[PDB]
Amino acid sequence: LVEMVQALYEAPAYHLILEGILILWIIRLLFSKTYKLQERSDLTVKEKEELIEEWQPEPLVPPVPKDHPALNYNIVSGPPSHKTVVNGKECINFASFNFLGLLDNPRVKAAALASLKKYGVGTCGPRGFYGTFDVHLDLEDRLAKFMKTEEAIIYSYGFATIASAIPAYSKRGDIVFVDRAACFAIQKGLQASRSDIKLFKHNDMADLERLLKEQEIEDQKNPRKARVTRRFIVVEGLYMNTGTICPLPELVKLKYKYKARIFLEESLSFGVLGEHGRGVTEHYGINIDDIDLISANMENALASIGGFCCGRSFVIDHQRLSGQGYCFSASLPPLLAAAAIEALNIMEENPGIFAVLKEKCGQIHKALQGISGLKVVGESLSPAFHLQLEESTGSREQDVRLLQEIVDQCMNRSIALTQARYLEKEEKCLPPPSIRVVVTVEQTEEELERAASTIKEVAQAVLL
Amino acid sequence: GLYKRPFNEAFEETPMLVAVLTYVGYGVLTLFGYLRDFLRYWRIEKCHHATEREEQKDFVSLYQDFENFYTRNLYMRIRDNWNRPICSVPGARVDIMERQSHDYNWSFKYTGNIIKGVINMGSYNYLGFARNTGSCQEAAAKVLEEYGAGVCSTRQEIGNLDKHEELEELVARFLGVEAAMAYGMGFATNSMNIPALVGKGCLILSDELNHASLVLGARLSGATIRIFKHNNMQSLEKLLKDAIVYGQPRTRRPWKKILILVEGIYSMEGSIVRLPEVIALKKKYKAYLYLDEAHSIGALGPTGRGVVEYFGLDPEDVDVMMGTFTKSFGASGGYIGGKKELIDYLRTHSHSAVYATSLSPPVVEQIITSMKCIMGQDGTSLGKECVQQLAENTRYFRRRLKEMGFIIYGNEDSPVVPLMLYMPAKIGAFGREMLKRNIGVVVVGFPATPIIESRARFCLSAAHTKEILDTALKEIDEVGDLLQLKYSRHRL
Amino acid sequence: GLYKRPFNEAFEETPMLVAVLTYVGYGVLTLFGYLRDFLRYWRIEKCHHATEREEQKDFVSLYQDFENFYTRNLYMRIRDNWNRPICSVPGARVDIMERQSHDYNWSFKYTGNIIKGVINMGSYNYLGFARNTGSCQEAAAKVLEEYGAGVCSTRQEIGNLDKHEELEELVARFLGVEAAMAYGMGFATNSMNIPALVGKGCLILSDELNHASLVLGARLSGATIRIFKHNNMQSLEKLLKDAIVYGQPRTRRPWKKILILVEGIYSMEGSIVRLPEVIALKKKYKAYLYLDEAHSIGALGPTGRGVVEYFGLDPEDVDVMMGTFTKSFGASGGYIGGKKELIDYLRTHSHSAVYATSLSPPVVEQIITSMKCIMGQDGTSLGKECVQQLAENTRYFRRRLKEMGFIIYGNEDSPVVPLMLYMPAKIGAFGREMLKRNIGVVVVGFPATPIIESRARFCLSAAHTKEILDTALKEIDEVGDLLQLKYSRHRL
Repeated sequence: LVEMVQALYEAPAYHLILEGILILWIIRLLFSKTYKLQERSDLTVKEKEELIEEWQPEPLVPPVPKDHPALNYNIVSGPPSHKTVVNGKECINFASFNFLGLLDNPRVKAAALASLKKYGVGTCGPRGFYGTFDVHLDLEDRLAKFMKTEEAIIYSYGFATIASAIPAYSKRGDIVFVDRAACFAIQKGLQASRSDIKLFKHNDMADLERLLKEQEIEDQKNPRKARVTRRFIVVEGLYMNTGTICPLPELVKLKYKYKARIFLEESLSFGVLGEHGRGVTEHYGINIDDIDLISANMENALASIGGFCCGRSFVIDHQRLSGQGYCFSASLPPLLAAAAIEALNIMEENPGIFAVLKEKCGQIHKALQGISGLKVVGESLSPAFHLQLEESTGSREQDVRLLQEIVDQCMNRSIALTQARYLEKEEKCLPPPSIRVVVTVEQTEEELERAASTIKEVAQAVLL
Repeated sequence: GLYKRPFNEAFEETPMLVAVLTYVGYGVLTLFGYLRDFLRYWRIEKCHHATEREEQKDFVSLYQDFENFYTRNLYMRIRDNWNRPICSVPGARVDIMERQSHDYNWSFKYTGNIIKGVINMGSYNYLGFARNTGSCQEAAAKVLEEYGAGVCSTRQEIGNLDKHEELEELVARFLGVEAAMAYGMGFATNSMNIPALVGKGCLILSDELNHASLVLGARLSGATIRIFKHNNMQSLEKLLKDAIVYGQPRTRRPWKKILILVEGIYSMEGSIVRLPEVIALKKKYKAYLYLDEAHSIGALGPTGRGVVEYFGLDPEDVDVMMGTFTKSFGASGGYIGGKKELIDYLRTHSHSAVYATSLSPPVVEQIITSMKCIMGQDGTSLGKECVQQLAENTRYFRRRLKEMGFIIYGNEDSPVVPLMLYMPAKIGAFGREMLKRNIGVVVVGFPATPIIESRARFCLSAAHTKEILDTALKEIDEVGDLLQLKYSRHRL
Repeated sequence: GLYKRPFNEAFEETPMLVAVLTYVGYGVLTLFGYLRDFLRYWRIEKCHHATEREEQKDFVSLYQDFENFYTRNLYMRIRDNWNRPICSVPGARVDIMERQSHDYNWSFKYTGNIIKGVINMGSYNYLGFARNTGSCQEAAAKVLEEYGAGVCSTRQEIGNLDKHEELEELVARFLGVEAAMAYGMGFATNSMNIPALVGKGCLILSDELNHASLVLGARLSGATIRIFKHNNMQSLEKLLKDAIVYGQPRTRRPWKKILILVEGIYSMEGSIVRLPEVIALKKKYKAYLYLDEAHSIGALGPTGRGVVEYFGLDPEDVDVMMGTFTKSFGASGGYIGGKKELIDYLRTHSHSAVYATSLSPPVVEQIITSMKCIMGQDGTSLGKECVQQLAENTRYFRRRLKEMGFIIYGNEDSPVVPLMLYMPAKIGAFGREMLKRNIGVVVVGFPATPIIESRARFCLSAAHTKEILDTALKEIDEVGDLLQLKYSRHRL
């Protein structure tokens, strides 16, 4: 070997460079695993034209079946409120999410009319370009003070609120643990972001613990990647699809033990739970600072269009520049904002309406128990719950038809009920068909018991 | 496709020296931003920002610092040209609440004084329907008194009203299509109806300058998205041919559907879509057409029916015609118009139809009154004077600015005038100088646009009188002399 | 697919030293061929060949010289092993006219003497029906007396006879299929019926060792041809999957049809097709089957019905069953069998049905009598003894040659025995030595085969008695000792 080294050293430089490049060439041939065939063919103009001519597209919309229950919309001849007229029949409203009866107060209408006189209807632009009014800032300050939180942000549409809040913080590569029974807005927000989604059983902290333990096991394998991966837990204060509350304290413990932030959705529970009606945090006594982001809409309780998100400035300031429903859309009309402000004033003046609503919900939930063919799904504290078929048929269409039969027969009996509506092909976890019962402080005890008796009679007559 | 009238548009190229100076400015800004980031990291200079709570110091950081680079170093310096509050109706003249900052726009303090009578060139009221006194205001007040504000349910649920049916039938009459549907948000219309029409296995051909709502709606659906050059019919035809011929990418199969997303008037560029060519191409290649008509439904057309009337075409040729009431009619909302079968399928299978709260009664009443006034149902001479005045104002303003030596984008008919600034500092300089002279404008910078073109958008209106336009033009001439914004070589 | 009986075959690899010596011999031959070509070009040695006429010296040369290289230098040296004339019935023993050459096989002169009683191992009579005295001969003589020899028209014209209909119905009964058609040449059957079934846009999957007739028929049609390895079900399955998945080559489209061309017994290799696997694959992938059954229609099967009876399968599973009467039945012709619709389409749209003269009456009578004897219509014990004797002879001969130290290809059941020589000179040496001992064999060299394997084919028969086989075996042993042809390592 030494003699070979000396002989190689005896060689000129160009000769050795040539030998080296030849050896590199040999390596390239040896590792040229691609077996090219040396061919090239292209299509002909007539071939392209005939290929274009063969193609025939599908219709834009599929042919419609005439049996669609959703093809028929109930028509309300007037404002949806207590003693409404549905399909020309005078009824009592048990279907509209108007918990505090703030839709038809004279004060709310007066404030809305004053703002309409001052400003008009439209805002004519986004918040960036001369679409910010003083009413918007006033309402944001009022919401922040009401929720005992640093900052709040307003969207002009309930769906877009959470559907734009979620993708702003969760990006591609992060992990989101979301409850199985989550509203469609949360699902669309999670789809808009490209993060990894891990569903867990409804209100089951055992499954959440198992998933978090699996995630920690995966973190132990590649710590470098685990140091740049964020974890979120998206839950609802009061679920719409089931009517059940969520266990906050266990979620807070799991957050602080596994380093995973919490996003709370509080559309149903914003103005109905707690002594002062600030959500489920007052119901459980949890500190507001433990929850990173709280999202609600101003439609169910405040009886006006819009939505909002509340939190610390550190998290809220990001949405003013990353929320798509905020940056690329017109701001909320001033009269709706004034109505929301007046509703907040009314809620702050007297907090006994929440107790009244709680007691009415207790009465109606206790009275409704005992139907032969129907079962109540939901908690006693929920203002809106469900009635479901105890024994169901093989297919869903017959269940829907039976529920609509019950609804129509009740509506002929001066009780206006509604049936829960879903997108069958789109929902991640499709809930069973059910009849939705909604409670309002306007409803009297006699009306509630009359509704319970009528529902019992109609259900036992129809299911039998 | 053929045009019954000449189709004039101009997009003049950037002078080379201007581009070089733009790059010089951006490089200086980037270097000083890196220096400021280095200073802030080592706590040499105290950071004026909010931080994570002490109990969550061991969590993974919520944001990535580098993503906020341009926000910390470029946006924050000229932050006072945006989010200007107003305390008056956004008419031809608006009142702006005055604010000042002492820490270089990191925080704003509100002074008591109020700027009054600022000429409004940033609001979207094309036909001047944003008024606090009128017939529409009285109708909205009556409907607010009767129905209240806001509905508390969904359309498929008890939340469907008679006002909504009246609005839908009136909109269908106004457009000329068989049927139409109305929603409570223009963004939501696209974002919630595009996923319904197409899905996995279909192709979406999207223009280069589509709105964020159209892009989000296309992303939410599982379809494949391909982008063609802005108003380039050659690129659209090439993409259509390749899509039909070569099939799906991995497993070569015929496409289930082909949908073309286009807009009537592109706001930032200022151009109008070549509708006859697009219609001819879609007829030849058997594609479907989605037409976003937010900026042209009231501005364009002899009677203000939109782009299809502007080109004198047949509304039955466009498969889906979407539109927004915010721009021209002065009230929030949106609509989709088309054939009856499409509208029924949308009423059954739309996200906003099932899960979202419907419109507000005062808003629908204001829309109804405004659109009746536009189509002349009231019988008053108004509704034609607005369109004629908008056309005259657009023509006069565009001609006067083009003969002053400025560079302007778009057609001669579009009521949106993008003036060109081309440099990062001139953005803030123009905004501040124009506000100092009582003109309100909108300025757009780098990350929104391409790097070399940064612009200022003027939105004309039918409520702008001739004296207002003359005052604005003389102030614009003075500022252009001050900042040397007359880059045009053709005429000056 | 599953086998009811074990499926044994063996193809032993060439010893490395034998391959090296084969290449040495071929190189020597090539060098001396180049030398001889150089000598002939310069007229140093007078060329013993025919040349173009003097009036056409300025025409372009008819042939290319290089294409005749192996003909001038290798084939001509050992040319006397082929084209040996016979002056007797090709039975178990044949008479061969003797010829000699004085200019190294460039010309042959005929001596008066006749070699008599040469053991025949080159003719194709598997069941020993090639006789000049018998019942078939008398039937053929009667039909020759009545109908004459040869018909002077076409089937679609006045040239269709009753004998042809009788033959077709009898063949359909013999095979078990619904209907059948008969043609006057085995080569013409393929060459004129494959173009009818498939055309442009269809795929043909052809085995590696198909006959020239099948290849020519596939080339005449415009279909695409892809070749899979001989009896390699993995390769066939891979080709089928790729064809179904990836479609047509240039414009990816589904194939109109897929046809698989296979043979019953491959003559030169000596193997039998794996019919159960092919049937299973075609059922799984929805392909059509063309089965050339020339060498197995009489040799294989308990009752001599072919490969489908040998494997105990269902004849209705094979789409097209072609066959030839030359090998087993002792008369020229061919047939195609299948369903009635296929036979009607062939009767209407076949090249030989429209443009070619039909069979001869004595030939069809001989075929009818032979096939009736095989199926036992005459009632005589003959027709089963022939099959049993053929099976016993095949088993005995193959076992005896394998235990002598030779290398043999193919199944243990095929009546075709390829002995392996492996060297170019041993081809001619074996031919001449075996003729010197009164055995007639067939030898195959390089361009027909792969380069390293050159072989000698033995065709066994039911007319070969035990003493004939023993004599042939002892002579083969002596010659194998003389030429060192016992290359087998496993047993010797």
